[PDB]
Amino acid sequence: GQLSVCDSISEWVTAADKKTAVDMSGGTVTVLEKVPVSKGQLKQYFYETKCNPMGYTKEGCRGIDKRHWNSQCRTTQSYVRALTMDSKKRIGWRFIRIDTSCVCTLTIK
Amino acid sequence: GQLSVCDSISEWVTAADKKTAVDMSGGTVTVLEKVPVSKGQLKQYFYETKCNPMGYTKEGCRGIDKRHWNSQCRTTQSYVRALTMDSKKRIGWRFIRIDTSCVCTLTIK
Amino acid sequence: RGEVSVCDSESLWVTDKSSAIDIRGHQVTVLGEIKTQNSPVKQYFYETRCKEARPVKNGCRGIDDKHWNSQCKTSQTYVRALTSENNKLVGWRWIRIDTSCVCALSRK
Amino acid sequence: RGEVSVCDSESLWVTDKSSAIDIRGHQVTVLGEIKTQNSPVKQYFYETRCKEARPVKNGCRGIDDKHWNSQCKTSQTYVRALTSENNKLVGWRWIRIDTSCVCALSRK
Repeated sequence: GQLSVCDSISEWVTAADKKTAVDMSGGTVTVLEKVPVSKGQLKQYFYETKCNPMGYTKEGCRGIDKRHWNSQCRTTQSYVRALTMDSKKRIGWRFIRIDTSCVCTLTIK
Repeated sequence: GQLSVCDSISEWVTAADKKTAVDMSGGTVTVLEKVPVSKGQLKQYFYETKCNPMGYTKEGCRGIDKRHWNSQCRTTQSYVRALTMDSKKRIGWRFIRIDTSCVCTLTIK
Repeated sequence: RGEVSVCDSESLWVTDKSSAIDIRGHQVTVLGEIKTQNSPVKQYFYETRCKEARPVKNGCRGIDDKHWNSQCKTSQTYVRALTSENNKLVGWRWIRIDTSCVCALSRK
Repeated sequence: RGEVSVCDSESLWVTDKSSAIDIRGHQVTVLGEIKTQNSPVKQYFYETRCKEARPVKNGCRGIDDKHWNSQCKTSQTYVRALTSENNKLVGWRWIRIDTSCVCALSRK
């Protein structure tokens, strides 16, 4: 089988654990806990992946030509739509950034 | 001309000054500051009337047969629809109580 | 159990309001529903007016008719409603709705 | 200005998604719009996949091919989307969308 170059962990995160987030514009936004749908309410939550802080890859990535390279695992983010409310208390669907991966970055030694 | 039996004062009150309110069910509800309409947002506010705390009628009502009666001006409330959010963080239109009058009450002396 | 009001009143949920006077003094149409948020939810008001203009028949109750003239008049408040005018300009306007029954005093 | 990634990638806004694999493993239809709240707002995703499976041609970049086999594979995450299945049961389901490009290591 295979093996990741960087160790990651995923987790379900509710808007309740989250609270605030940054939108595609730079603004801090509050993420609403429930969204009104046809029948009733829908608890708002997200699936997040990030570099495992206690994984083997905590100091450099796995399989790296240490001769020519320095390396490092880092959590990268992506844009997901969410019902949110801004600073001017406006409610609406916005793209907010959430962790979705752990990737490896190299710098020439 | 005429004259009120009880002295009242009206005022525009925004959801921002208000914050919370009680619905027709007994529950404490947070009143949202802006409501999403077609074009954009609508600042949410209310017109409230209450017994003027510094009116002449602060100890008993005006024109009362003091012989057989004790009297008193009191603020009474009414039900207005408002976009609100409850304790279980659900957003919706609910009837909340707001002051809309100052009426006179008598008790047999 | 000894309290009595200078004027009596009745509260009711008004479900078929189709006309009202706005804050400017115009006659506007009250729409029956608030469609947006795609429900759609009907538009109704909690009203309260006077049972009649005289509980006793000198005017309001508890008054000193020996030097006062009274009458119980319905008073109104303003509430925002979704309305239209001449079937155009659909929007939220402040309209007058009966909100309580109150005693009006006049000298002699 | 000396950083380099083991694998390169591209991000794009995907506006005409009509099919996807959900958390259960079924093929479901992604609807084009979220009608409710009566807007209606279109439904689009921010995607990011691999430019290709090999930036260098031993696999991914920076690897120790002297004892490792690599490949840059697009990895997915789950995002809730309004969907339907066999044109019924319209609702919010967790679907898999390309979210990043990642290096897969294999021994020798």
